Amino acid sequence: SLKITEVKAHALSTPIPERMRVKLNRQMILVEVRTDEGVTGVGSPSGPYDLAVLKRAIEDVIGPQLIGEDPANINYLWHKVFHGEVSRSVGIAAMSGVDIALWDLKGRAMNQPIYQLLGGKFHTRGVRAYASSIYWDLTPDQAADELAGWVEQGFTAAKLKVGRAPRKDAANLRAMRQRVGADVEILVDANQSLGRHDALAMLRILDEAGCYWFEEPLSIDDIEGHRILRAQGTPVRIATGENLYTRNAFNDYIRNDAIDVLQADASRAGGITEALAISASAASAHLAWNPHTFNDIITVAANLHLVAASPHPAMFEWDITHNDLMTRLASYDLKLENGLVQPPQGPGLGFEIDWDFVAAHAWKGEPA
Amino acid sequence: SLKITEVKAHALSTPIPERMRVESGAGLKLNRQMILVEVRTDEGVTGVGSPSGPYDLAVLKRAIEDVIGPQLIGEDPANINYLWHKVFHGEVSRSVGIAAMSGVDIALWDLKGRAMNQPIYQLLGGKFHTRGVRAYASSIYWDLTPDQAADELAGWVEQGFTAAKLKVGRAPRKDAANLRAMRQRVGADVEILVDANQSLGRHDALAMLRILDEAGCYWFEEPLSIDDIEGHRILRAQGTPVRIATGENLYTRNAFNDYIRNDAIDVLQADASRAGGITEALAISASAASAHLAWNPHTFNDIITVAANLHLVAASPHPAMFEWDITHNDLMTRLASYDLKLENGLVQPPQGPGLGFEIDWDFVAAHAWKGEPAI
Ligand SMILES: O=C(O)CCC(=O)C(=O)O
Ligand SMILES: [Mg+2]
Ligand SMILES: [Mg+2]
Repeated sequence: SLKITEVKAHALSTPIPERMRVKLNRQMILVEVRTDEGVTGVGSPSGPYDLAVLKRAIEDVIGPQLIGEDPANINYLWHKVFHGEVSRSVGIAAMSGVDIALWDLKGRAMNQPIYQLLGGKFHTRGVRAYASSIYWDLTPDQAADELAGWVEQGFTAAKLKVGRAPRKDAANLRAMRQRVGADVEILVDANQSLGRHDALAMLRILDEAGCYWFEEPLSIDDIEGHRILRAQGTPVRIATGENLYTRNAFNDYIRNDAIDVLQADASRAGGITEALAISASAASAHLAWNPHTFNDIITVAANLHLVAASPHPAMFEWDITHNDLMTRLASYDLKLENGLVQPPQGPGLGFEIDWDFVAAHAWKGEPA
Repeated sequence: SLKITEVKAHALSTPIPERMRVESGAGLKLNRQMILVEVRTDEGVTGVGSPSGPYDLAVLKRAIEDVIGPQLIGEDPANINYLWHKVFHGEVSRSVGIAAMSGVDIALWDLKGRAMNQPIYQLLGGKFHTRGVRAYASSIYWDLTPDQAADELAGWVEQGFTAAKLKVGRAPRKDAANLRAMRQRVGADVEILVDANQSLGRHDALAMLRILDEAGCYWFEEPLSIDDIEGHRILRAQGTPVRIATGENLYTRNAFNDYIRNDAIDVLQADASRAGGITEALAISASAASAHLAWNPHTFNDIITVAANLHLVAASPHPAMFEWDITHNDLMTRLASYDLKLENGLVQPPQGPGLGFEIDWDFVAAHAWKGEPAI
């Protein structure tokens, strides 16, 4: 029986090189939960959110509610904190990072990867990944080149940011499909930038180009607009969720027949604990859960252990942008085999932290 | 035009003299705490706000000064609508983020009213409730005995209150006994409100509702977890004369819309200092009115949160049921030159510019936070 002695939040911030910027810094909080017997777990509450707000929430609001507690009771602790002080968002985010750390700690205590605790792999072969993402302000040829580039590197799917210039978005999509043919999935992300009627015009283009999904087509507040898009009955999936923070917001999408793909992120929506609940509610409704994963290798890994164990058709976000928090933080890297990735096979999240890298990038006050 | 030069968040803390344990969780209530937001301009016109509480003072100070602040420095403060959306859609989007915005928005409205030398309610179309706003005493603690509960209610009625709120849900047999004794002591003219603080499941709430109906209670506040909209609809669907109320812990129009869409609410209790400022409270109030429901805000933290809500209530066409925190609280009585004037069971908003009173800045300087938790 362990006891928690420390809850630490390490603020990290690395500037993005000039020629890469589409974006000032890749930031994260590396949560570290320590115990009296020396078993340690780590986590990440995603981002970008203010690092000092997160650090303060984790060490000084959540932390004291955990000191002295048996880390094994993750279910109890999640509910202790939720009905502790945070309730009376960045708070759910803060909770998520701690929750992941607790799951990592649990896997490490048992010497098992997280996915083994969750019933083992569903996707034994691996998980279909997509390249995230091809960004704004490209010509048709550049968009198609970058896509062909990802395919050549082994991806069978990629995402395109759209919504700033819909006529150009359409030109891009047509060049892309033409370049790669029908066997590559092309995903689209509008980041809430469209109203209902522009989204409907866009959906007709997506349908013609055979797009896999239309992500955040509208403001997250407009559930009815999402219902309208879904109601058009195209084979293009309506997707949202990276900016939703509760089951009792995802349920409102479900109840209203408003969504095809839930994108709840374990590092944002209440941890592995709540992501398990959100994933199951999606399954119950015969809808997909394909999480947003974009921040660092910890948020990616946390989501990947759940994805690998879930029966959902996989469409797994893999950040391909220049990001030291993806490639340098830990011993686990991208490895594609026939378009598929496999979760780390070590204990807990399944890899080791490069603590030299950690200390080298402590936050000094940088924004993003 | 003016330009914003500074956005400050004064963290304030005052010691609680009485020894009071928290409702549950072996700990004492140590300090009353607040952020006093201060927005300054190049021509020296200042506005103040409060993002309510209890929230972590460091979290709020950082969010106000270092996340919102930079987005406002240099901006014209007169364009509150533009700024609200510059902030909301620019940054604090991707809560305590909405809480931080709320305090800032209130300070912008205070700044505006002061710039124009007018109280906020005048900007909002002037008074609807010209004679005053009906207040209730908040709140009678639950664990009391029937005669102790009835005595507190008698006591508030004697002070001139026409309505009071009782905490319930922790021991429904006691709750039931308290209400029978209360309704006995004062009769039928006094409104009895009830607050369960989300402590009930659906079925116990349904049992409770029957007793509230019997005692002719005005509303049933936070009968259930704020995440159980369907449960609230079920309670409302029983068709009793008891209003289903919630909202002090909801922070967006969207959450309130969800309740409305689902026939789940009678009284929205969005707090201007929590739910997105006077700006968003205006929108939430109008939505209540459009659906023929009431908006009676939660107001409980300090005189600024109270005054911000009261300016809006006074200009609004809802039947008034205005929360007056009756506990010992220096942030209610010593922060500013304005106080409770109950006359015929009614309050009036402050008559000065903006929020309508002056801050006691000596009090502020003397009560600077130094790291202590509220609990
Ligand atoms: O803190 C208290 O006792 C009152 C909180 C509450 O539920 C209210 O003011 O409505
Ligand atoms: Mg996205
Ligand atoms: Mg209440």
